[PDB]
Amino acid sequence: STAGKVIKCKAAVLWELKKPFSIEEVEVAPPKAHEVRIKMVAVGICGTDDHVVSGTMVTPLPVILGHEAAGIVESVGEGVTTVKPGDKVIPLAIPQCGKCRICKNPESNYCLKNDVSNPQGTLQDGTSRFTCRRKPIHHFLGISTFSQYTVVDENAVAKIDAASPLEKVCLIGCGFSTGYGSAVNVAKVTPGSTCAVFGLGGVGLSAIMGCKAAGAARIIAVDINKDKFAKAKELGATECINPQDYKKPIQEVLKEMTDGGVDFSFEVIGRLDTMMASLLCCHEACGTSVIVGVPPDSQNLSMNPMLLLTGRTWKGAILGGFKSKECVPKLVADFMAKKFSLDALITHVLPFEKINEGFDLLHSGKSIRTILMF
Amino acid sequence: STAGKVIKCKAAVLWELKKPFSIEEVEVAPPKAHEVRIKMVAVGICGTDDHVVSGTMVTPLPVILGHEAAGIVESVGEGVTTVKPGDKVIPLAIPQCGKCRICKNPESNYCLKNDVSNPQGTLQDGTSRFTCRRKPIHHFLGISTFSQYTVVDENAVAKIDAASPLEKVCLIGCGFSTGYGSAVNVAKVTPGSTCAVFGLGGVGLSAIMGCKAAGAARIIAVDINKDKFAKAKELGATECINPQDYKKPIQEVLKEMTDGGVDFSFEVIGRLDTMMASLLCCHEACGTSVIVGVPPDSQNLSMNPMLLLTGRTWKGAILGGFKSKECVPKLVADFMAKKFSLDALITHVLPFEKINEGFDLLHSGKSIRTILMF
Ligand SMILES: NC(=O)c1ccc[n+]([C@@H]2O[C@H](COP(=O)([O-])OP(=O)(O)OC[C@H]3O[C@@H](n4cnc5c(N)ncnc54)[C@H](O)[C@@H]3O)[C@@H](O)[C@H]2O)c1
Ligand SMILES: NC(=O)c1ccc[n+]([C@@H]2O[C@H](COP(=O)([O-])OP(=O)(O)OC[C@H]3O[C@@H](n4cnc5c(N)ncnc54)[C@H](O)[C@@H]3O)[C@@H](O)[C@H]2O)c1
Ligand SMILES: [Zn+2]
Ligand SMILES: [Zn+2]
Ligand SMILES: [Zn+2]
Ligand SMILES: [Zn+2]
Repeated sequence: STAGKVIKCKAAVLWELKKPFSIEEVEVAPPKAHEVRIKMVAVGICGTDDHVVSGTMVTPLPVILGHEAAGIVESVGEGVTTVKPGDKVIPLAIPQCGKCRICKNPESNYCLKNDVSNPQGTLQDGTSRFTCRRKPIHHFLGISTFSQYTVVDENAVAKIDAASPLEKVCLIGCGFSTGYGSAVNVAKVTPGSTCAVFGLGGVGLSAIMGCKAAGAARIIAVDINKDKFAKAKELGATECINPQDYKKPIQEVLKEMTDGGVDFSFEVIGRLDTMMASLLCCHEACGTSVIVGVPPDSQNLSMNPMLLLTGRTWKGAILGGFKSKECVPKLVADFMAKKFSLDALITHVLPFEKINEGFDLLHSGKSIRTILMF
Repeated sequence: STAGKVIKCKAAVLWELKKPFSIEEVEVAPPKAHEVRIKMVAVGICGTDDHVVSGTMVTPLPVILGHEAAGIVESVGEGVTTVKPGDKVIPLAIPQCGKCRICKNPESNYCLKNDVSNPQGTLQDGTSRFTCRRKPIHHFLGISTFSQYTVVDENAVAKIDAASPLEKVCLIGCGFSTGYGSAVNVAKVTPGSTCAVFGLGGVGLSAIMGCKAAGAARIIAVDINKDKFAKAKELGATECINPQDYKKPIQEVLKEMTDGGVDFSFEVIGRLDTMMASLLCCHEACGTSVIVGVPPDSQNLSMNPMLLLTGRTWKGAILGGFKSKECVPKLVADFMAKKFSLDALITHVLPFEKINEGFDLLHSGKSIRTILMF
């Protein structure tokens, strides 16, 4: 008898920047018209959540983060039609209202209802459903999945296969889809081409997978943490190199081993230097570089337009260019059909309450993707 | 009678920066192995030529500029097979050696024998054929066409139709091709799309032509010089706007008149502010911005990677992505077949000796393209 009533559960709240998550008792208000309340089951730790912690990604505080999750619908608000109580769903970091210029554009996914452009830390109606210590807590990416119970908007949640292993498919909510899509959709890696992926975390590795599926001949993985090279090779990388083992700049290294540069480069870290390096390593006359990593807020790049005049294409994308609510269930369907494996990405599992340990694991470089089970 | 002997003629020499061309007598050495000596007939004044004069584009001085021309082959050096004495030809500012990684890549045109990346001011063998005041004069883009006679490398000259009107087709050597190609090949303007073209010079207007040819629904021409608007509209622009007539940034203006941005934006001026505004005016989620205009040397752009993260493609090209030796004769064939008209581009004609007047016309904005006849 929770429907229509305020739920009292636990969530990881971030009260201040650069501090540990505080597991506290919060209050989830029941879903409003066209909103959905979800009981979380599993949530992965993505670099993006870390960025907000470090103040790298600006978003209102206090807030409950988390965005790469999967759970069960507890209760539906007035007017919901796409999902109902008991449904296995994956909340979406980028929604699909289906009524905006972009949603109606078959080749784009950055819906206007997104809370990325101008982070408000609220649901689409401009209000919050969270309270903790008699104070309203903000939402994150409209979904806030670092909670046992979360109220999202109907267009920011996809109904998925009822037989879906929620502890694995949560990764399709952000990580896997982003990396894989970046290579398939965005870059459109062509068969026999040479690729370079900077960053071997969950998203980067997925990107190598995408490059492999796309039929790339050479897939060079780049990372300062050599302990990630094993997984890289496993997932499709033909060779892994470390920037620190070289005297010359990494881009000059990549150009040397590839006759002037790769056909496609990806930056899946979130740093300006590596974004410049990635762009610089693709051939000046035919290269395509894709920015996947999210850089620190307000830091700007300094670039010479001649880098593009010669013949390069520089582009970016969120969620790998997949229209969220529409493609997510399709990707889940593909997973259940043995199209791809997510096991390699998952290295650690921990109960939600040990959330801070998951972030420690990320900072140490021992983990790729850690799943928090509620 | 001139074959194998040094020819003495007149050329427009630039001895110093920010100074007038000095019409002096020069010595053109006969063509060496795989070289072609051409008697010029007509040459157009392109903004790139002006850039070198102002020191905005760095290249070795003293130098003989000119790169958008047409003439007749006077003689060929040992081993030439592609052209011969008496043939109408167009020298190529970007050669097509046909033996480099890029010449072999059917989708790229920036051949390695180009003298843009690391300007030497010499022919491909690293030497020069020009002497003036008993001093070695440098070449420009390997063709140096502001001279009655010039020696170029075989791979930097294309044989064209014998009936080709040289006083018009010279624009196909740089101006027209660059603008048209940017719209067709590079950007790949789609039918029913909305474009924005910054810069209504000969190159920008050709871009507009390309957009109309590609099937764009809306074509917004931007320029500070309103006297260009008539030609812009004549060539295909649906509307013309001047940045100076508004209070807010031109990109904010364009985004407002196009529901958030254009599908394709083109910068054909050569300034950092317009390159940033052009990128900004295309839709954040589906926009494609092409850099056509060459910015001042060493000046760097300051840009937030987030502008691409949302879903924008940024790219650039030289010669509109056309493989020079290959495509040039094809475009000439297209012209002879009435596929397109060049007349509109040509606003003034002057004899070679009055070269400085041409640059005066440019600086005043009364001219689009001025053709110097030898
Ligand atoms: N475009 C998107 O929609 C989208 C989606 C999800 C995540 N992201 C972003 O993608 C980026 C990567 O995410 P992640 O989840 O894979 O996180 P992650 O922290 O686990 O991976 C970072 C990886 O980069 C490596 N690395 C760090 N500095 C390096 C350097 N200087 N040179 C080479 N390698 C270095 C680290 O060792 C680690 O392997 C982050 O910025 C995240 O915010 C973007
Ligand atoms: N990529 C290439 O291969 C290639 C080839 C040829 C030329 N170009 C470059 O393209 C650019 C255009 O060449 P062009 O021959 O057509 O030059 P142009 O001087 O004839 O025209 C420049 C145009 O831009 C307009 N303009 C100048 N400042 C402006 C501003 N602040 N806002 C709006 N409009 C402004 C001028 O009024 C003029 O109409 C130059 O940089 C030239 O070097 C590039
Ligand atoms: Zn939408
Ligand atoms: Zn994420
Ligand atoms: Zn030019
Ligand atoms: Zn070549």
